[PDB]
Amino acid sequence: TMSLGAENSVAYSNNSIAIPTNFTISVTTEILPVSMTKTSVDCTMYICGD
Amino acid sequence: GTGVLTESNKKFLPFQQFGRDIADTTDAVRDPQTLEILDITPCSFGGVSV
Ligand SMILES: *[C@@H]1O[C@H](CO)[C@@H](O[C@@H]2O[C@H](CO)[C@@H](O)[C@H](O)[C@H]2NC(C)=O)[C@H](O)[C@H]1NC(C)=O
Ligand SMILES: *[C@@H]1O[C@H](CO)[C@@H](O)[C@H](O)[C@H]1NC(C)=O
Repeated sequence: TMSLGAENSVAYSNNSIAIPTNFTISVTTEILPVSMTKTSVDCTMYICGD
Repeated sequence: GTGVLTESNKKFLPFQQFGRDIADTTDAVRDPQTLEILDITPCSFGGVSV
């Protein structure tokens, strides 16, 4: 059976907060297609020969 | 057919007569009079734009 990820429990209460003391700078990569290859078809030359 | 008959370096087996392409068209022929192998190439053609 497939796994949906690691289980976690946020320690929530009505007077407690969490504040970061340090950070990190991430660089991610996102790849997007823009334009496929242009094609043309000669219909007479395809369907019939000479 | 119609095309250009060029001298070929195809190695036909002695029982073979024709050599076919991917589209099951005749790509190579065996000359019946003298035992030589020829390749068939379609003549020059291309798109025209105005
Ligand atoms: C915040 O985190 C950075 C890591 O991204 C810490 O930088 C490292 O600090 C250690 C301890 O001096 C060094 O050995 C490493 O070479 C540091 N890494 C880099 C990339 O510089 C930084 O010290 C942390 N700051 C606080 C206040 O915790
Ligand atoms: C706040 O949390 C504490 C412990 O979780 C609880 O005893 C208290 O009743 C909560 N306050 C209210 C107003 O419910």
